[PDB]
Amino acid sequence: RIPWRRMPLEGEFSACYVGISFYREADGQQLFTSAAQMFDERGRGFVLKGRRARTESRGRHPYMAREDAKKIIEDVLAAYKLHHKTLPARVFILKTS
Amino acid sequence: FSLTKVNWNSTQMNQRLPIPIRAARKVGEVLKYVGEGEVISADYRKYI
Amino acid sequence: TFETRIFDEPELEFGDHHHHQDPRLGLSEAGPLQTFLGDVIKIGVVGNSKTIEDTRKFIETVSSGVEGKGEKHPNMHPPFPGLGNQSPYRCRFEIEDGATAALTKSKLDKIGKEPDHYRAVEMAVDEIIGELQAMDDGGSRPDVAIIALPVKLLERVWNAKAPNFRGMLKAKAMGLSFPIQIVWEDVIDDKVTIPQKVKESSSRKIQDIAGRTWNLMTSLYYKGSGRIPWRRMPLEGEFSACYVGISFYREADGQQLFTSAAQMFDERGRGFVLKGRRARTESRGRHPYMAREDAKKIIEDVLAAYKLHHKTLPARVFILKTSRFKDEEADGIIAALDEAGTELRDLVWVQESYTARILRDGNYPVLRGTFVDLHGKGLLYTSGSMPYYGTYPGKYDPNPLLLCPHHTSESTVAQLAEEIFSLTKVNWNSTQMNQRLPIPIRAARKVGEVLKYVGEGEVISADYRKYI
Amino acid sequence: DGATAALTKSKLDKIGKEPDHYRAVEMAVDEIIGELQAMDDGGSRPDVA
Amino acid sequence: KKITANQIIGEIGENEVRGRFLTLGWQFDGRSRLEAGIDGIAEVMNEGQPMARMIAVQIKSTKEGKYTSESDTSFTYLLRTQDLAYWRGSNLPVIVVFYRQSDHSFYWKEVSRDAGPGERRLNIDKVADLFNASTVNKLAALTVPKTGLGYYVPPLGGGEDALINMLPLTLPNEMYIASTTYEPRKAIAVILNGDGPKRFDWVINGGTFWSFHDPRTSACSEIVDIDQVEAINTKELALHDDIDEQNRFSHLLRQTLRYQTDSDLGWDKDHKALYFRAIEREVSRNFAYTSSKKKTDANVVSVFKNSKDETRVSFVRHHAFSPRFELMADQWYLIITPTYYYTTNGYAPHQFAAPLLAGKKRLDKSAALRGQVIMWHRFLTQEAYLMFGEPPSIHLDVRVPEDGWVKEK
Amino acid sequence: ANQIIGEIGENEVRGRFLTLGWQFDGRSRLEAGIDGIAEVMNEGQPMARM
Amino acid sequence: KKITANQIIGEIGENEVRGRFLTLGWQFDGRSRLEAGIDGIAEVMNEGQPMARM
Amino acid sequence: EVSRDAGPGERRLNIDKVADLFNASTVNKLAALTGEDALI
DNA sequence: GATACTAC
DNA sequence: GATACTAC
Ligand SMILES: [Mg+2]
Ligand SMILES: [Mg+2]
Ligand SMILES: [Mg+2]
Repeated sequence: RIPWRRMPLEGEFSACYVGISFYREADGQQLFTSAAQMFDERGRGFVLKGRRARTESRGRHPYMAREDAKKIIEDVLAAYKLHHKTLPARVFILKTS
Repeated sequence: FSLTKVNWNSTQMNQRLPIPIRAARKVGEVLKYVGEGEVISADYRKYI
Repeated sequence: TFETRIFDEPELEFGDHHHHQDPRLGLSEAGPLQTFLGDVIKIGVVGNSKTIEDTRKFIETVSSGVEGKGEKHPNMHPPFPGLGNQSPYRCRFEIEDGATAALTKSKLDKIGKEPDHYRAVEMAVDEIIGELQAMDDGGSRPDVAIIALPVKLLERVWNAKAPNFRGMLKAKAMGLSFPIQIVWEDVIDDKVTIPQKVKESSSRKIQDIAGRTWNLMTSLYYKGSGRIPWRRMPLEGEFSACYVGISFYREADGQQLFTSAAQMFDERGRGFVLKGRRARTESRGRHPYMAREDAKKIIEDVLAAYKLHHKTLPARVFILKTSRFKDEEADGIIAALDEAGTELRDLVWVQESYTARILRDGNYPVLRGTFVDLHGKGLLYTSGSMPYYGTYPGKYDPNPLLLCPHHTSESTVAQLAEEIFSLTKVNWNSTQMNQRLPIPIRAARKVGEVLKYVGEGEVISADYRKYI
Repeated sequence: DGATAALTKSKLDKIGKEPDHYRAVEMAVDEIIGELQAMDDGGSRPDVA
Repeated sequence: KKITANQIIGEIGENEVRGRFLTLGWQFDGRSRLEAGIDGIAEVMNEGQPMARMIAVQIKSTKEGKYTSESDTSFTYLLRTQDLAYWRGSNLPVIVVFYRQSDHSFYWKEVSRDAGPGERRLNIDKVADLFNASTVNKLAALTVPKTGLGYYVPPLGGGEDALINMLPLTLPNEMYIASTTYEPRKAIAVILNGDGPKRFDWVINGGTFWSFHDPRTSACSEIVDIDQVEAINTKELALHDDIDEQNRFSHLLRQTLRYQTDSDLGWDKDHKALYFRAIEREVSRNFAYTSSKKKTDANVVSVFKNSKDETRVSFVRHHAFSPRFELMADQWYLIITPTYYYTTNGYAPHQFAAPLLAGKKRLDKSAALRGQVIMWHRFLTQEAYLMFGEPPSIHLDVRVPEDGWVKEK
Repeated sequence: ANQIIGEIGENEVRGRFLTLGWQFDGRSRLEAGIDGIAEVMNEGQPMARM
Repeated sequence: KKITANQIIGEIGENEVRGRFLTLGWQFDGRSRLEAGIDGIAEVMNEGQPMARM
Repeated sequence: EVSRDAGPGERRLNIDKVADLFNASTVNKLAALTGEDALI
């Protein structure tokens, strides 16, 4: 169980949060991307997860592509409908690069 | 600014970065030492 | 045997999240749910030159507060706390001078000397509508008007010495900026009596002075302010829903049957939304059953009205009807819901003409809120021996009602029965607890009596204050 | 109270008309496994399902 | 060194009163050695849930002592003037409990302190009080104030079995479906003009007798060829999917019940009821149940004269009921709707009958309805095919607090 | 070991009540909510005020 | 109904003795009314462990 | 003292010393109810 | 007019 | 030198 959570305001729209970072290889010089997803429960709770797959490599620039950016959004939107039975009204994306 | 004190690793009040990017960095910290074809868990208790 | 359940009396949400089961005590203890930003509600009076001072004397009489005539049953007869300082509405009602109009005795005789029954009511409603419209386009605009009627009028419009007076006046007053309220002479002056059409050698009776004022002031506050007084308390984490009520009515020229519907849902903040539609839905014969295309259009309109406010589609749709769900009208709803991907659905028929009953050995009937599963159907007692008023209010035996779900509804009959039971004390017209019908059915029936006299090519509003 | 999953009647109607035997069992176990996985990754984990 | 039995009797009485309080819940609490007046304080529970409402109780007991003016009902007792005042300036209400070991008897009575001095003479009765599970709502009614703005008390006491209006019907083994001898309305006229016994065990829908009886004699085989007899299991039509067979079986059952009265239970049309008939002008009595509780006189037919003179007849009242013949999941049922009927000269349908019916329906609370349904069940359960059952019983969860409401329903 | 400190606290509260003298009384094992009922003696001649 | 100080001091002494027994990790319990000039019974207890020595 | 006379309840009791000591001092009261600037 | 508990 | 049972 979770100890605390951020208090929602009154009158806001339903929203889901995504966060994207980048990280180098173990010993070599490549760059993969990482993501995390977050939203609010139906009752009194919070949901904070990662993913279930690796996002492979595309070079040595800290930048995503047009194919790796769609799949994260599809997973984030598919995770919300499994819990709230409907799509969210707002998507919030944070990135460093 | 609201999404700063939702770090369950620490009980401090002087956090600088928001929670989603901190979680992404914490996931990518350990996702780089997993071999090819191995298992990945989506539970956050295995990354924090 | 049979499986039986007894539900508790549901709670209502009024004031600062305060909860209770009696609207009177809840309003007197925590105030309305949505408070008025202003301070003064202005009232205008239209009628005879004798009833206006009666209305004013009533207002300054009930401002200080009246007492109830209950000694053995004090929960049934609570006192009125007044309209100032200790007010249950946190507002003051004022009759602004220059917002009142009087009807001359010269033209109140020409109404009484018309052999035909139609043109007399027509000229009466035309005179009242003309006075109100002249009041509308000026600097003396009120928030709610009172049409307190004299006695000599109430021998032609009602006693007929034959159309309806309320359903025509409420249809001709749809284009105004404020709602109206009709009061008879006995309510404002407790020294006169009115006969009752046939068997005129008698006099009609009304409640005491403290029971009238609660309903009258609650209705006046809701009509004048625009903010709802209370709503049902939502539970813990549950799927979002949108309630639709469907009923039928008869046109007052022939035998054709028409259909009416009402929508309601919750807000993102703290507030109920209850409304109708800006359209009629034709006749299509004499049957008390709707077609497929109109049902699909109704479902689409409800979904669009929800999505305009919430920016998302709902999770479930709950539909109530006073008729059996035929196999043709249960497919348009399915198609319109599957065009938008709404998953959870429910369809329930409420039947009032059922014969089976439960009998006890005592001198008092069963409790209010008794449920018995009669092999896939539900027998609900929405009236009974309420153990809060201290007795069973009424005579003879209470009348139960049957709930019959459709075969494509994904819910057990007990949950649907509890949800129906929770939707009874939402009527803002009265503050009584012994209510039998759900709010969507009442709202669908109340629209039809005003839609009966609207006509063709006129303005139809979705505001509920024009119908309550 | 929060560790309870209900399959909608639409899903059971969808898996009542697939004439491939293996395929229908595959969608059934996929639906149940997806619900159980969503239960697992949340904060309402049970001890036995 | 030596202890008398009187303190022993008092301690036993206090312990048994505490146990009687505890066996209904209510969390009875003892007292210290410094007691003066009040002997205990009792809370109120509802299925384990405390409610923080408390009552003060004083306990009195006796062994082998006969009370003053001991009889069935009188049971008088005298109080003390100096102790009463201690119960006068008190917040909680004070009750008095009497216990006797000889008959294991408990009684209770609340001391009144409304506006004047105490009566000092208790006149308790045995029909009321008696400190059993009953009269537990009237004991708990002395917690709320007289003003009572809100603050209600939940219905203490758990469970009471009630019954339903429905009657199971056990169908016979066979019917007597026959050949095509259809007649729209003359089928009743041929038996009407015939000199044989009159029966109404049939209906013409698609050319079939539709009879429960053998079509061999008793003026039944004059319309249909006698060689055509059919009967297999009654598992083809009474338990069959479509609704035309169902609502023709309903009419067949209605006709079968209409024939099997033989008390001239005349069939009306405006209300679909069998409205009795008195053979002779006075009150016609009916079935007595005799279930070792009461004789239970019925007094069905009532005769009422004019307001001033007893010669001319004003009206004669009879009982009646309406059937419905409903069904779910096999096992066809009967529903009984009781109703009154009014005649003028015995055999007269009357024409101002509606105000009398409305005025009598204004009276006759639910106990009359239960008694009438019990009467109508026991009346016709005393040739064949009347295999009626018992009204099904359902166990409710909450008992209606009838104890706290005095009388005059 | 929290039962012993609860019992000690209840006994000390009863002693503090009895020092000035108000006829405090405890409750039974299954008590839930109210821990005790106290009277007002008012320097002898106790009055039923709990 | 004027009570004396004697019952007050008796109850005070009994309560204080019970409290002193309680603070030492013992178990003291008073008796009823039919007691024969014999007050309650004490039980020797270790650190959260009864020994049934009365 | 828990306020048993208002409408909606109020938590967060503020217990101050001296004035709320349970001793002989308070017994009849217990029995009474029966902008700045910066640069870039 | 019967048997018990505190202390002065 | 006062308070609790009950029987008289
Ligand atoms: Mg850590
Ligand atoms: Mg109204
Ligand atoms: Mg006693």
